[PDB]
Amino acid sequence: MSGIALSRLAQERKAWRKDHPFGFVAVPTKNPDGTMNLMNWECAIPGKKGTPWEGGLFKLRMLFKDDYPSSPPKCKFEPPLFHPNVYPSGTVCLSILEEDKDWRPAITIKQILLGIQELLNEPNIQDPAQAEAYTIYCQNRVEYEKRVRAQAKKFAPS
Amino acid sequence: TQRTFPGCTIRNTPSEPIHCIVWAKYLFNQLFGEEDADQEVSPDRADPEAAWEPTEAEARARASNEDGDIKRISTKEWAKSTGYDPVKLFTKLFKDDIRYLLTMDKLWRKRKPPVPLDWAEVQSQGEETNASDQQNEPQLGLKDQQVLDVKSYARLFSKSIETLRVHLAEKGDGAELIWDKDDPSAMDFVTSAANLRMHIFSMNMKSRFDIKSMAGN
Repeated sequence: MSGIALSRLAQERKAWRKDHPFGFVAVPTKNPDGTMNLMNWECAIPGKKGTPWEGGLFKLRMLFKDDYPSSPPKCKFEPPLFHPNVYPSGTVCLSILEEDKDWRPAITIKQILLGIQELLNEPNIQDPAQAEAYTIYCQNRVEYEKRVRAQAKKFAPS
Repeated sequence: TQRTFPGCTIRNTPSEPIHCIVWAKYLFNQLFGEEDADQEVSPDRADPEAAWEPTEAEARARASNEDGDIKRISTKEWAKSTGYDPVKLFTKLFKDDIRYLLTMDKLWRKRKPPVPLDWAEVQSQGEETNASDQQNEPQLGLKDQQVLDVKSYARLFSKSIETLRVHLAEKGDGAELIWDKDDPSAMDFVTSAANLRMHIFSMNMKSRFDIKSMAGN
């Protein structure tokens, strides 16, 4: 319920503000009147080194609920990216992003963000969120690389 | 940067020796340390060829917000219940688990499938001469660089469990021991477990010193 979630949300920001992976960006939305909405974060994840995603800064929106931290914070890419584990709506799919699956209330936002970056390199073939990407990735790795490479350069901080 | 080790290839088929060692590292943590959900050591019941994919949003006639226990398996519970018995644990991971894993024939269509090893069969070595357990293979050089046999790692694995169990008990209940590379017991455990796991997949065994260097990295 409310209050509880906000207490943990503030804790996450405190921990993240202290220590966080270099290149990763995460901060709650600045609600008008000098306030802040801890239930809505604007995070950004850069491409992992050694991958065709390297160089691109992908931004996503982290949506929180009142059931937090019991409920997982659904993250939607802004805008959605070409990835078989990312729905055209922007909804990212991950085992630890579902309570009934591998999500644990003790999971820090840091672990979630890192997991998303990892997913970019190693796509889950069990979750065909993006039919287009899934098909291309499965039958033509070359054509997939091209689209991913152009994507990184497209979202590259200029 | 270091390469990530996916739980799939760790729990399923570890084609690389280093993977068998990483598996053993998680094994220690899931027995005397921190218990994780994805970083478990037990065979997954939600395997794509067993139950679901499992793709986003479950597919069952039950409450999704009230899962029974499809993804909350805790090997630590069984270990604690058995009082950390070497035989029970050995016959579980190295005899029953891979046997259940063999059910997934889709995993063995090119790679040689694993062979289950029983505690009694390893004690009564039939593959080789069941000579003195103390020392049968005469070698020279670093003692820690001498690759032991399956019997050695089996009994060694059993002995490490003993010292680790009493070590945890000394800390009390609800305690969690973190794995280290300087602790003889913790190192012996990971070394034996890894060697046993790799031996099951017909992979060349490694020495304690060799593993110690990569286990701690």
